[PDB]
Amino acid sequence: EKFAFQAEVNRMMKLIINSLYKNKEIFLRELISNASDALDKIRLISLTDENALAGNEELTVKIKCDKEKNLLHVTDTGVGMTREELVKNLGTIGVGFYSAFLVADKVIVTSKHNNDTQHIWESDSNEFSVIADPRGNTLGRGTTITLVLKEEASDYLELDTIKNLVKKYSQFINFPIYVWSSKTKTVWDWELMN
Ligand SMILES: Nc1ncnc2c1ncn2[C@@H]1O[C@H](COP(=O)(O)OP(=O)(O)O)[C@@H](O)[C@H]1O
Ligand SMILES: [Mg+2]
Repeated sequence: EKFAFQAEVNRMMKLIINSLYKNKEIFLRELISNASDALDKIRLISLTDENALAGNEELTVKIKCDKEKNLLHVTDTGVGMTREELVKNLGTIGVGFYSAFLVADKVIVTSKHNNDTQHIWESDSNEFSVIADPRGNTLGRGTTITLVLKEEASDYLELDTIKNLVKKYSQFINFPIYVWSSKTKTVWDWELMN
């Protein structure tokens, strides 16, 4: 259940944290980029596999802010990852996934792939672990990237910073990207960004 990062991964992380201190908001582009890629794979999978889109019927990317908990979630209904995939793809080696540590003290990755049960991968960057999601299969199919934001990144909880950023990066993504926001006597609901 517990693992150490490959030596190259530790170097990547430090290198990222050091050569990108200026453009931290880049993390959201990378994550939105990975969602889009996971959505292409299931889509390609659904060409020769009529069952492939069973666990979930939609192909989207939904982002929600949670202040009280200090969290930021990025969920896609792409191919998702198996337990073995979470361990190889996120523990061994275009900034990438680890750009998530530019704004987070902790990174959690919940993922459900058609060929396995929903798991959770977690890391504070000094090590990581994969466990079976005791909450069962709640995603259907896909991945949720949850970031435990650092103190200085708290401005990424404000729905306006997220929206401005999401629109820029949701420009070339051929999939609907929503942001759970509010309206005015104030109800919360998804808001398409692209
Ligand atoms: N949202 C996601 N859904 C499925 N797989 C993902 C997701 N995010 C990351 N991955 C996996 O992690 C791997 C490494 O991600 P990343 O660092 O962005 O490099 P890249 O996307 O260039 O391969 C991806 O190739 C993919 O296998
Ligand atoms: Mg990428």
